[PDB]
Amino acid sequence: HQLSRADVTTVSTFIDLNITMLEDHEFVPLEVYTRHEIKDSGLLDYTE
Amino acid sequence: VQFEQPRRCPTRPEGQNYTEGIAVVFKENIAPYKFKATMYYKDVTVSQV
Ligand code: NA
Repeated sequence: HQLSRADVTTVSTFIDLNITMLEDHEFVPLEVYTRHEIKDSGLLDYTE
Repeated sequence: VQFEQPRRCPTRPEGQNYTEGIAVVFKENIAPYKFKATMYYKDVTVSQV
C-alpha cells in the first residue's frame, strides 16, 4: 500500500509555548478639572 | 504513530522605521499681550472745610 502523512497518527515531541505580543494602547488626554473649570470655580472674577 | 515534523518557526518583526528630525512643539497662548503705556491725568481735590 501507500499512505500519506495525514493517514498516520501524529504524536509530538515538541513542548508548546504560546507567547503573544502586548497590544498597542492609546492614552487619551484626561483631566479631572480643566483650567477653565478651575478659573470658573471662583465666585467673583475681578477682571470681569 | 509518527513524530510531528518540524514546525514553521515565527519571524522576527521587521522593526518600526523611524524618521529622524527636529521639532518645535507649540501650545495655545494663554499669556496676555503686554506693552508699555503712559497715563497723564490730574488729581483734582476740592475740600470744603
Ligand atoms: Na521523525
